[PDB]
Amino acid sequence: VVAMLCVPWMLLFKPLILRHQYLRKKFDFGDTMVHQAIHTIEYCLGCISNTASYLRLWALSLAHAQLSEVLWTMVIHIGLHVRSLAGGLGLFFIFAAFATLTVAILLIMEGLSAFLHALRLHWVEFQNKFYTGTGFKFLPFSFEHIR
Amino acid sequence: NNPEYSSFFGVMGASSAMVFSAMGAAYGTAKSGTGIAAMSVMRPELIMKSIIPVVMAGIIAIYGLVVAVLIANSLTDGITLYRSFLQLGAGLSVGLSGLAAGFAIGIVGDAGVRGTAQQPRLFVGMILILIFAEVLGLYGLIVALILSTK
Amino acid sequence: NNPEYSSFFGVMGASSAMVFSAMGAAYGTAKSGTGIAAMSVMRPELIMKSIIPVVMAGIIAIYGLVVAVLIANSLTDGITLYRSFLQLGAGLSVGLSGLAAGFAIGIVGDAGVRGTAQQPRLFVGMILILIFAEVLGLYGLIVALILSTK
Amino acid sequence: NNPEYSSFFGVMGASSAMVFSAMGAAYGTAKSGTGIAAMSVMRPELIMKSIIPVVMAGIIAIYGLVVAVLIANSLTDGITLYRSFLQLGAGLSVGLSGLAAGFAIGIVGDAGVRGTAQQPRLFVGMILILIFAEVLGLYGLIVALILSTK
Amino acid sequence: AAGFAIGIVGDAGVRGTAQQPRLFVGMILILIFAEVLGLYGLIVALILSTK
Amino acid sequence: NNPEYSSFFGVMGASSAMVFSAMGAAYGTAKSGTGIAAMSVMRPELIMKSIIPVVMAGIIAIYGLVVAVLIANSLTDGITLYRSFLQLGAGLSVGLSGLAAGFAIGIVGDAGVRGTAQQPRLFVGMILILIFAEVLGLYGLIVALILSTK
Amino acid sequence: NNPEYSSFFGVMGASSAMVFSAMGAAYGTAKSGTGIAAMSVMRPELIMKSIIPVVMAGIIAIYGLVVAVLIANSLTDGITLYRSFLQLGAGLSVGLSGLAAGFAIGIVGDAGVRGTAQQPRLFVGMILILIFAEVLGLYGLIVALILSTK
Amino acid sequence: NNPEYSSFFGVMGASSAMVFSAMGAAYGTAKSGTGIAAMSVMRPELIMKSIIPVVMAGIIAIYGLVVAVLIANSLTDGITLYRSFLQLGAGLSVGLSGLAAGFAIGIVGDAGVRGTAQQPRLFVGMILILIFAEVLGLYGLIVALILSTK
Amino acid sequence: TGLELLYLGIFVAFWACMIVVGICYTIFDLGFRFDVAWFLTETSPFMWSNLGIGLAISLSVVGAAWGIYITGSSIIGGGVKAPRIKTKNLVSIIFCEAVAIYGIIMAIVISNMAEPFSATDPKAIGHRNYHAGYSMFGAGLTVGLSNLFCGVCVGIVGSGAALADAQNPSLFVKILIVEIFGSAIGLFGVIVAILQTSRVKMG
Amino acid sequence: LCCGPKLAACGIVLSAWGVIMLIMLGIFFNVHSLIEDVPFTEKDFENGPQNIYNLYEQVSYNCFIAAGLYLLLGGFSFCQVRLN
Amino acid sequence: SFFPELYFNVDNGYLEGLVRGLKAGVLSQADYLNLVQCETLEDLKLHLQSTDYGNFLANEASPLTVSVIDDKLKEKMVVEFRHMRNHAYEPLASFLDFITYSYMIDNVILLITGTLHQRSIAELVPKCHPLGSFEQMEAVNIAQTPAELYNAILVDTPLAAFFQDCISEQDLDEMNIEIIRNTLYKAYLESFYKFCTLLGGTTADAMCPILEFEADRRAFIITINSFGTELSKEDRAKLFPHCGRLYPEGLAQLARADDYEQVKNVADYYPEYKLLFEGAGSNPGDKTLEDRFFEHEVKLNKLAFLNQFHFGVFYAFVKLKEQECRNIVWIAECIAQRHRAKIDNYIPIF
Amino acid sequence: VITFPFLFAVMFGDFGHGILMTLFAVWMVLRESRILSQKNENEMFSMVFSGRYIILLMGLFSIYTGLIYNDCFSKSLNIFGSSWSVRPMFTIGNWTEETLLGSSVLQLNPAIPGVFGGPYPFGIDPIWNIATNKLTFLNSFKMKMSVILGIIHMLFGVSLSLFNHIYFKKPLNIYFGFIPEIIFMSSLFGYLVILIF
Amino acid sequence: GFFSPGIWMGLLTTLFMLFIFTYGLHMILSLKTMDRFDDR
Amino acid sequence: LEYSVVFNLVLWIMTGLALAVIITSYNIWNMDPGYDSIIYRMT
Repeated sequence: VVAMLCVPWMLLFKPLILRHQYLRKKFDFGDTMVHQAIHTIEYCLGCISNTASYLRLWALSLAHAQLSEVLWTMVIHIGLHVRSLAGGLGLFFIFAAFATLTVAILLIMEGLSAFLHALRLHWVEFQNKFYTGTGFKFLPFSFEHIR
Repeated sequence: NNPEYSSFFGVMGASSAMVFSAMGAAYGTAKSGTGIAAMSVMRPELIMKSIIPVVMAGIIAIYGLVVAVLIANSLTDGITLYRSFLQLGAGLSVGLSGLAAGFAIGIVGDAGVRGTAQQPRLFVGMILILIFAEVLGLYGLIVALILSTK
Repeated sequence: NNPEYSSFFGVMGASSAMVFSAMGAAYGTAKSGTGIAAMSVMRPELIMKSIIPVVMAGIIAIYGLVVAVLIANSLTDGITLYRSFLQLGAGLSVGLSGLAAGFAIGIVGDAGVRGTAQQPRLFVGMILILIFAEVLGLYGLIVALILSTK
Repeated sequence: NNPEYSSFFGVMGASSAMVFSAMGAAYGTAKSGTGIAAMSVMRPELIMKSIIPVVMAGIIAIYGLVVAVLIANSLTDGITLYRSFLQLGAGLSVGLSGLAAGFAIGIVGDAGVRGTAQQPRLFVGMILILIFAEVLGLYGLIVALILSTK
Repeated sequence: AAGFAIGIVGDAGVRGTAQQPRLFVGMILILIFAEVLGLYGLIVALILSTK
Repeated sequence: NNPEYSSFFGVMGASSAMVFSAMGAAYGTAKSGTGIAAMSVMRPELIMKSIIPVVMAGIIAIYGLVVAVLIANSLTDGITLYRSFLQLGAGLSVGLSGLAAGFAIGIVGDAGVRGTAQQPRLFVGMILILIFAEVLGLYGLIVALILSTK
Repeated sequence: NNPEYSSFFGVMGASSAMVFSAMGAAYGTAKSGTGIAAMSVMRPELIMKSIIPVVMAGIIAIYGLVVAVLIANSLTDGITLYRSFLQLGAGLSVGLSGLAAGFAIGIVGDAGVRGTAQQPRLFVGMILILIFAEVLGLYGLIVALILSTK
Repeated sequence: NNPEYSSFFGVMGASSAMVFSAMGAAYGTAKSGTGIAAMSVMRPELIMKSIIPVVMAGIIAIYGLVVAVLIANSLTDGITLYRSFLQLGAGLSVGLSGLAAGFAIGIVGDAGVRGTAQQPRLFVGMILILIFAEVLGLYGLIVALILSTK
Repeated sequence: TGLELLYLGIFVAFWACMIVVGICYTIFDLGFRFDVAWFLTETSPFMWSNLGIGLAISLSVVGAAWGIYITGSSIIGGGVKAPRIKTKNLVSIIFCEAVAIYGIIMAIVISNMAEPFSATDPKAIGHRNYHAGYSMFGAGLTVGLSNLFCGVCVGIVGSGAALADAQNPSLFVKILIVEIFGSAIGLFGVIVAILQTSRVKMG
Repeated sequence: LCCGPKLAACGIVLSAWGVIMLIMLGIFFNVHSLIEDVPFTEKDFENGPQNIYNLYEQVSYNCFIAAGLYLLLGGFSFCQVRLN
Repeated sequence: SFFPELYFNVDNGYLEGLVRGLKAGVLSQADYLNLVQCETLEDLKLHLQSTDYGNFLANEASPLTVSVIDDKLKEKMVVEFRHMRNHAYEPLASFLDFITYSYMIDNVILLITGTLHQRSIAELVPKCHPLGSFEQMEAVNIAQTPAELYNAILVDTPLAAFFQDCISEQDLDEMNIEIIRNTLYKAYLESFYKFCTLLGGTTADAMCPILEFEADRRAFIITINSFGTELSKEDRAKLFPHCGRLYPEGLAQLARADDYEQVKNVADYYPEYKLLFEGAGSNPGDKTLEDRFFEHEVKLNKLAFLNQFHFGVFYAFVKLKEQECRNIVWIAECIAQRHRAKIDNYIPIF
Repeated sequence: VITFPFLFAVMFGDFGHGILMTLFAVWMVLRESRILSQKNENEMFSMVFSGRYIILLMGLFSIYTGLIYNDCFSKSLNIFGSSWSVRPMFTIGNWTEETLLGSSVLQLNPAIPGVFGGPYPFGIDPIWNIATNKLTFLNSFKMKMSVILGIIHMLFGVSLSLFNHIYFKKPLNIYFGFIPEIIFMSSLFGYLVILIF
Repeated sequence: GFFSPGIWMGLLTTLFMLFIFTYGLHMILSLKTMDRFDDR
Repeated sequence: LEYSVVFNLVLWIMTGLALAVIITSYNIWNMDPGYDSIIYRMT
């Protein structure tokens, strides 16, 4: 109930008081209502959606854990055997391929994916709470042509 | 005590998870390669960057491999059917999800490659849109994983 | 005690793996060969490099041959059915996955080979992408091998 | 102890092996022949070299002919069904695989011959590609033979 | 299957022959391959129907 | 001793007689109105004598109304089935036959009115032709009336 | 005394009547509104007259409401089946007939409204044809009302 | 007692109502949004007036929700089947009728925006037409509400 | 239109055969040989439940995914001359994922209700299990399809938004209202799916 | 053989990875003679704790053999990159 | 129907965004006013550089001429078109080919005539309109043999189907060159229209209205201009396209007409045209019929961008910029010739 | 600088690969002087080089999180602290020769038998790394962790908005903005987190 | 009987996944390459 | 006995194979010769 009670403030009271203060000091009231209503929906609905976004932490941590467990089990584990020499030599060739797969799949590709997904969370869910608006590129005179 | 055919549904799950994911990743790869070949002639310096849609598609293919193997290693003869339908759902869930993902990858990448070459400021946006499709594909993987313990 | 007609599924597997893999390789081969014929008339010096799509297409076909033979040599009369379901899954998994890869090979081959003549720096890029399609085909083989002996 | 209708499947195999491979070879033959006619008007000197895809097309049809006969010589009324399924699979494997090869043969022959008309150096590359189609056709035959003798 | 081959090759071959009289022999040879494909059907049918 | 579902066949007849006849008349009406509207641009004085195809379309609709009502009034619970099949045949006979006429009405009306605009002498011919369509519609009614009383 | 699931036919009737009539009115409305929007730009003063085809379409919608409600009021659990077939027939008869009428309403209005703007003398002819479409819709209503009370 | 499976049909009703109404709203909404964006580039001053069609679409979505919720709350295990059939009919009636209405909403709004874009005086007329589509959605809702209470 | 012709021919033959078989069973006065209750009861509720779960998740992502590339292509193309687009119009994609999220949450919550029966002979067994099975099937289908069509809508609308903003930056905010309705439509499907499974039990 | 110094360097890194990881594996089993419990056991596992100690020693032996092969590979690749 | 708005952006999504983004850059009325308020070609350049136009006269001759402004503008839109035409797939590319066909038709008229009056292809190609291109040989190095050009066209040139009306070479020598080009254009328009109707979705509804207008425009203007020349009324009718509103009934009256008033009397039956003849005051110091046609055509080309899922945006795109080029050159010509009172004869493109 | 590596480390919580990841970054840093004072036409190499200090940190935290998860290439980290259960007491609890039937069964270790209990000293008890039901015990924990961390991160981002609202002297942006927004989030999302603990 | 529980249920799942396969293949087949490259 | 098995097998096996032939025949029927080279002159 309290969560609902806070909504009027965030939903419409900002343009309402701006109209109050504006007319007393004297502003498209209708347009301001549109802006604030959209903002309120984005914040309230986004919090719900954003929470889902951070399920990427679970989803990717699990997905990685699944790759590691399966890649180990179906590659290096099978390379082991009760026969001494065959087991040792097999581990050599199997491990070499195993390490290759760990790099190709996890160190590169998945590391890159997790990079992008964590960067996504920063840009969309974190920054959108406070880091707003745009600015211009700062381009001072500089002695760039050194080479 | 095991309803016959109970193992049939399970085996199909492992297969579908791999086949549908390969279809999606292949579609995305085919679309990207077309745009890459056309773009790279004029701006070969972008050839390395243009691969990203394809790597992302490749992730979709892995998503499918994970489920297909997880199910395959979970198959037995005396399957109680209940478990089998969970495996079939997991296969189908990730399969179609990866398939749709791969299509989004391919279609967006093709346009993205051309757009970036004409306007490099679009590079980040290209990655972003593909990134959302990859996140959608991940959901397909996770739900397939969740069912394995239900 | 074993269910009758249980061999049906395993036999369909062996045939399905070979046919779908041939379909994939055939598409990639036909599409790449078309690009090769259209390309090499202008750039004959590339005729010995533009074959690669086609070679990699042959890999899809072998992937299918290996499983199709593996399945066929695994069939008997008194099959417990369970094993037959696995054989069909393995057959379809590699076959249909190879088919998806075959499309990638074909489309990427055509675009890459003709693009290479326009821009020789594309040659490596074409291989890398085609390499991803080969990796997609491999995943199907891996799962099929896992299931066929499960 | 022999399931009635069991021989039905083996008979369909012998037919399918010939019908599907015939469709492929016919496509390849017609597709190549059209390109040959176009070439000859431009230059008849190559008319005896562009025939190769057509001869090769015939090899694929033979593949099917051989298996269809091998199955027919293996048919009986007192069939054990197991053997009947193997014959059906073997017939389909070679027929459908030859079919894919037949289309591959036609497409690459047409493109290769038309290109060769303008660039004689294309001949060698054409032969290699046609060789890949022949290899694709063989793989189907190999599996069909393995199954029919299993 | 052979009928398709005959028809397609006949159309292109006959028209091509007028444009290139040297095509006549090649047309015949290709049509011969289609006839051989048709015969294969007959051969199997004769062996199979008598088994 | 009356078979269940006997009334289903019957009621389907009455409905079909009305539905298909309305479909025909509606099609002919839609096509006639389109031609009339276009014609009216140049020859407005002909608009009133151009409605006939539409009135005739309505004849087809009445044909159907008459049979549908005659059957509906004839429907009872204890139907001997024989009569039910006659009702279904009568319904389909008049409905589908009138439907076919409706297209003839529409197509001929459109072409006739458009032509009449340039050749007022076409009007008698348009009407004679549309009269043949009316005769075709009646034939269906005749048979339906014979069957519904048999 | 009555069979089970006998009410199934009746509820399908009440639903079908409303759905098909809405589909008919919707089609005629959609086409009429498109023609009105296009026409009124050049002749805005006709906006208050060109609405009529849309009203005609609404009539088809009412036709459907009337029967669907009339059937609904007659729906019980202990239905004699016979009555349910009559209700299903009545529902389909008015719905499908109204659907045909709505189609004509749409096409005739679309052409007529634009034709009227280019030819004010067409207004009377357009209305008359629309009257014929309303008559086609009523015929279905008439039969449905007869069946629902039979 | 209450037979099994009887709830099946009521579940399909509740699902159908929501899905078909969502279809209608989605079509009308997407079409209206397309037209609005196209206009607003040419003149933004009409944007506010052009919004109503989008709400009109949403109404179809609600219509479907009202019945789907009514049924979903009514769904239990011990359903006497008769009630399930009423739910099935009510679900389909409102969903499919709303679908037809939403289509009309889409077509009329899209055409209406283009009409007003050229001549704003069309606004009132276009809204009146959309009112007929809202009435079509209402009729469906009315029948569905009636059936659910029988 | 080779594929459309194939699809049509299969569609027509499929239903035409059903009509002939259905009417024939009636004509030859078969003892209700084609028994819908039989099909519904022999068909394991486990399939219906797991199918609805897979549909709920699979259909929802398909919708999102469809819309994403619809708006992606429009943004990428237009953005060549208006790179500002990526700053604001990415929200269209957020709406598309959000439609997938609606279905994803339900897919998990529904699947959390899946349980074994230890059941055999349906006779007087699982009365409640059949209700819950069918309900879960429906609820999954309900949300799946609803999100599927929503995702397509949002894509189409977002495309117009990107094309509009490229030419007039003032149009972006106003258009956002349409996508919000699209999202609401998907939420409506969620509400019904919640109700349908609000009182179910498995096992 | 040259093989390319870029590929010799890669072999050196893989060889170092192999020797380090394989020896570590043998040690872990030798100390906890363990959670991993992946020595390739028999299915017909009896009530004999000494069987776990014995298999773990076998794992260490096999792992050190694999490391020895990586020592040879690393040695060869070392000279290639140095001479290249 | 549900046919569009679904698969369209799968392949054509990029081009739709790009072409509308390019349209966004077309000169506005405010920009034309800035171009008018120049009275100097150098200032005209500087003011034009305020938009997406500009920087194309750089490195050219210090004196600024109309011929340079004309050629450069054409070149700009040709390059943009070729870019979009090259990054396109058959489903859309075939549509674009029709657009190029209209220019190829004019170019092949140039290839003949010159071939008929011993001119070499190499001399003729430099004066061909871009997009004709003719990368194919056999049409090249025809050895000034009409038969070789005729055969090369039948075989290699995509316009071969259109020449089915004008065949056997006899037609090339006996027909007036302008009848040949008007005949070929009819064949083009008829095929292109049908193509648009085969694409029976939004494109058909968005595109055909423009083509139907052009068809009726040809009937009206041809009839009037044909009054003062030597041409059989039946042969004139043979040139009237059948894809328009005059085809059902109306062309018969134009074919018989021998006067402007009779042609207008036909328009009186079509309010969309009646208003054009009424607007075409034709006073000694007023707008004429051709001017009103351009204004109407542009209105239609602007309305074309009310549909976001069709191919007609690309057709309108090219035609709209072509008029923009006419507008810009007109201003340069008004400056060059110092006739400021005639400056307001451009066709606004919104 | 910290938040992003942390989110990666959670997404990439792999002890073994975390080391390899740092070593890759170190390689680039060790050649820092050679890479800078050279030509680098390969832009992908330049980009990862420019991010070499980002990658190193990302690896650093990935090790931290992998260590707590106790996963190094699916390998657990045994600190001699695994006391979850006392197997000797398992057999005493009416499980005599269960390893005979065990040939066909697994058997899940019961909770609160009176003889089990006690947390693992640091991270997840290694025993779960070899369990067949890790997929419920550990999957659930990570699910709850992701929700908790996500909500906290959002609340942090919102808290920063207050400082921005102060800097630009917009009291209204907190009177009807920050305050009712954070109240919404706290009451729904913070409550959930409290319930989890 | 014509169908068993097993056969029928199998057909139901087979068709569902067949539709998915068809959808994927449809868009894959309807995939084109470029006729020409934009420039050198 | 086991009718449902032979029935199921034969129906779906012959249906799939029959369609494969039908589609193959369609694809062969409509082979595009190119309608060029010499066709334009014969046409």
